[PDB]
Amino acid sequence: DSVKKKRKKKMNKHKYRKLRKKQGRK
Amino acid sequence: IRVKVFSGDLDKALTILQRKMQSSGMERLIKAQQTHHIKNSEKKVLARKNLERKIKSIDFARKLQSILIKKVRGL
Amino acid sequence: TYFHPDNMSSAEKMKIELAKVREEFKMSESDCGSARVQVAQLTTKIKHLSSVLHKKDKHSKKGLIAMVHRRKKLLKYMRRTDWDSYCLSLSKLGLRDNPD
Amino acid sequence: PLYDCMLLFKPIIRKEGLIDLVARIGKHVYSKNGVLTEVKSFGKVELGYGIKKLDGRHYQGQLMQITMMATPNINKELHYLNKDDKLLRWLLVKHRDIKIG
Amino acid sequence: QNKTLVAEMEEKMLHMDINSMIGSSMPLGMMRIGTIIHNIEMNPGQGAKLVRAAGTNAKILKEPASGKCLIKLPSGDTRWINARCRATIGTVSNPSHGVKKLYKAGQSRWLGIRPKVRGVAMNPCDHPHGGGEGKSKSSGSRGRTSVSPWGKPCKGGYKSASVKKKKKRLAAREAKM
RNA sequence: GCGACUGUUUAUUAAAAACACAGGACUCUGCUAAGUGGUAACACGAUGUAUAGAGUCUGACACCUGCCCGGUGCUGGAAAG
RNA sequence: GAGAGUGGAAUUUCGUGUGGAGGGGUGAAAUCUACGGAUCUACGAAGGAACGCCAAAAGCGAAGGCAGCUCUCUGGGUCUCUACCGACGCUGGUGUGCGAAAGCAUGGGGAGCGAACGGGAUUAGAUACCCUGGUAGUCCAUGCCGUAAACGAUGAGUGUUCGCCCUUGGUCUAUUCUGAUCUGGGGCUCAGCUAACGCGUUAAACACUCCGCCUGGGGAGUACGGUCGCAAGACCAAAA
Ligand SMILES: [K+]
Ligand SMILES: [K+]
Ligand SMILES: [K+]
Ligand SMILES: [K+]
Ligand SMILES: [K+]
Ligand SMILES: [K+]
Ligand SMILES: [K+]
Ligand SMILES: [K+]
Ligand SMILES: [K+]
Ligand SMILES: [K+]
Ligand SMILES: [K+]
Ligand SMILES: [K+]
Ligand SMILES: [K+]
Ligand SMILES: [K+]
Ligand SMILES: [K+]
Ligand SMILES: [K+]
Ligand SMILES: [Mg+2]
Ligand SMILES: [Mg+2]
Ligand SMILES: [Mg+2]
Ligand SMILES: [Mg+2]
Ligand SMILES: [Mg+2]
Ligand SMILES: [Mg+2]
Ligand SMILES: [Mg+2]
Ligand SMILES: [Mg+2]
Ligand SMILES: [Mg+2]
Ligand SMILES: [Mg+2]
Ligand SMILES: [Mg+2]
Ligand SMILES: [Mg+2]
Ligand SMILES: [Mg+2]
Ligand SMILES: [Mg+2]
Ligand SMILES: [Mg+2]
Ligand SMILES: [Mg+2]
Ligand SMILES: [Mg+2]
Ligand SMILES: [Mg+2]
Ligand SMILES: [Mg+2]
Ligand SMILES: [Mg+2]
Ligand SMILES: [Mg+2]
Ligand SMILES: [Mg+2]
Ligand SMILES: [Mg+2]
Ligand SMILES: [Mg+2]
Ligand SMILES: [Mg+2]
Ligand SMILES: [Mg+2]
Ligand SMILES: [Mg+2]
Repeated sequence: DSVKKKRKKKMNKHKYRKLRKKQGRK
Repeated sequence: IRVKVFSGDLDKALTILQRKMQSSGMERLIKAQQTHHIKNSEKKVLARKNLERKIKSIDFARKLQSILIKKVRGL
Repeated sequence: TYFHPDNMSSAEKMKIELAKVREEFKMSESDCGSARVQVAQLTTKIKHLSSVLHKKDKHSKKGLIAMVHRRKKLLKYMRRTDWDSYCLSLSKLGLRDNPD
Repeated sequence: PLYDCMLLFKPIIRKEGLIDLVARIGKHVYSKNGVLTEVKSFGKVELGYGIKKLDGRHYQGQLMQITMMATPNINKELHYLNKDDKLLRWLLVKHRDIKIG
Repeated sequence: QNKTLVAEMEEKMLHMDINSMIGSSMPLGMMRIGTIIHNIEMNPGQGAKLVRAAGTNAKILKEPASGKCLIKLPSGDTRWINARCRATIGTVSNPSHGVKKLYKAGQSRWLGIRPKVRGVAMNPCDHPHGGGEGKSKSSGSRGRTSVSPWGKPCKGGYKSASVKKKKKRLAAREAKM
């Protein structure tokens, strides 16, 4: 798995961590 | 490391002090002193690169020594 | 006074005690490696280590657990091969019978 | 086990203080069922740096060695030498098969 | 019976020093630097006063100089104490006393503690914090700090000028020592 | 919805969401302690000693508690004036 | 590996002499700090953390990992034997344990460093990169968590396969300087293998045993559910 393919997972994980800290904090 | 000056000769004493700096290994340790923190993960990479340049220098010295020794012997 | 056991380290005392245990359990006179001899020596080592080892010392506890599992394997060998020595070891060392 | 007790005294300590400390450690070894095989003096030694104490800084010292056959617990039981004012340093090592001259 | 006991510790004493005679008392000038102590006298022969509560201890910082020793108290203050004053080696017992916690109001009443009413819950005739309709701290943007029932502040490092004068005198006398 | 809970309260129109509470935090106190009452002596604190005493606010527990010291207070500071 | 002791260098802070104008920092500056006397220089004190040289393709450990020195207790490994024993072995679903760092809980500690944050700059802007302060944290004790590019991106084991150069730790033979045989660790290579790069007796070769895992990309390591966790979250893990 190259860095270019790792970047797609990186962005999916960042957006999910953001959504989980915004939604599940409430 | 302290060096006496004999007969007011500063350059001779400075040459002696430089030689004792170099041959005691203290100059190598002073040059290796760092100004920032280096992680162990970066020390590993630096050691790998230093070993690679040592391998290349040893190979080059071996080729020059083989050429010079084979030429000087008169064959 | 020089040869008193108070002047001996714990490792030397373990060596003397294990030689005594091995003398107690041997099948032949030069026997030092039969299964019941190994079981008795392992039982003595296991009992010493379960008392002297510190809780934070995980690296030695892994070796103690290895001694436990080795003793299980040797007892399993003796239960199917030499039933008399199996009963001898379980009675004299106070071990349970776990054929399961 | 067999041990070497190294004792580096302060250079100002007299003969009687050296004898008093060596005899106190010796009576401590006897009370724990031990044998003293050897006691020797290396005289006055020069130190590699200046050992700094509450008295000041010392560049000399008197070196003693007691060889004992004693209990394994004796290095722990000798920790009162860490609070001893006649001493610069002390060290207990397992006895080695080396000629010290 | 008793001679065996006084002889058993004589073979203990010659391989032992101050830092493990736990429970024993001697003057501070007979002790060493860094000795952990408690039950310190203020005046010689009067009795122990200073380090007494459960788990507490003090530490000797300096040797007797001009007949006095420097000691670090449990509060973090340092004081020069007369070298002839006595102290006990070690720490005070029951060190887990400060972490035990109650679970109900009745346990406080068993100790003899009666309930405490907040000043803001009272009337102006009762407390300086009393008064107001609804919940109110009875001051505002041009009031003062939180105060006692007797009007003295109890925040921001306040202390009375008498206390400041006495502590400054003590500090100035101890600076020359 | 409010209060965590058992309790307490306007004797004689209000029993509650109010008070208290266990828990939390801040400030002061080196012992002739601070603090409180008294002109004072003195007493309480306490035959206690910072794991203790006092004052204040908050109020089980769980997760948390962001910015501001300009203002009112409290507080530290070598000098000059 | 765990426990108990102990050492010095350097950084920071503080003190005392001497001394007087800056220091610090940048691409350039400024904040900061300094005439209440700094930086600098000598001596001293306190404290925490990490252990220079040795020193590295070395060593040890199942892996994660492990560096000053002494002692205690302790796990594993190697060699030799005309010693014992007699197939007692390998792998391993479900399970159990160990498991960087960050994080969490309680109590300590806090030099240096430093998420957050304050200020000084740069810039069109600069929620950054640079500078200056700096909290949590980093350290200790006891518990929790259970994840990493946890990588040799190479599961564990067994048998076999031309050599050369080094090296760790032994043993034997030596014939004065080396050979032999085990043991791990490296470099190169005949073959053979490979999509290619390359691997090559520590295989990615010639064969085999047992386990785990894959079946176009995206959606997605997401949704749902269960279990575990104080939380943070973790594991198993789809479909349209
Ligand atoms: K990624
Ligand atoms: K109250
Ligand atoms: K009010
Ligand atoms: K009234
Ligand atoms: K009110
Ligand atoms: K009202
Ligand atoms: K609530
Ligand atoms: K009611
Ligand atoms: K009420
Ligand atoms: K303000
Ligand atoms: K203000
Ligand atoms: K190894
Ligand atoms: K091993
Ligand atoms: K080795
Ligand atoms: K190659
Ligand atoms: K092989
Ligand atoms: Mg892949
Ligand atoms: Mg009211
Ligand atoms: Mg009023
Ligand atoms: Mg209102
Ligand atoms: Mg409504
Ligand atoms: Mg209620
Ligand atoms: Mg009821
Ligand atoms: Mg009720
Ligand atoms: Mg009524
Ligand atoms: Mg009514
Ligand atoms: Mg309370
Ligand atoms: Mg009283
Ligand atoms: Mg309230
Ligand atoms: Mg707030
Ligand atoms: Mg961590
Ligand atoms: Mg903490
Ligand atoms: Mg900014
Ligand atoms: Mg910065
Ligand atoms: Mg900083
Ligand atoms: Mg994973
Ligand atoms: Mg790794
Ligand atoms: Mg060899
Ligand atoms: Mg090899
Ligand atoms: Mg392949
Ligand atoms: Mg497997
Ligand atoms: Mg995940
Ligand atoms: Mg779920």
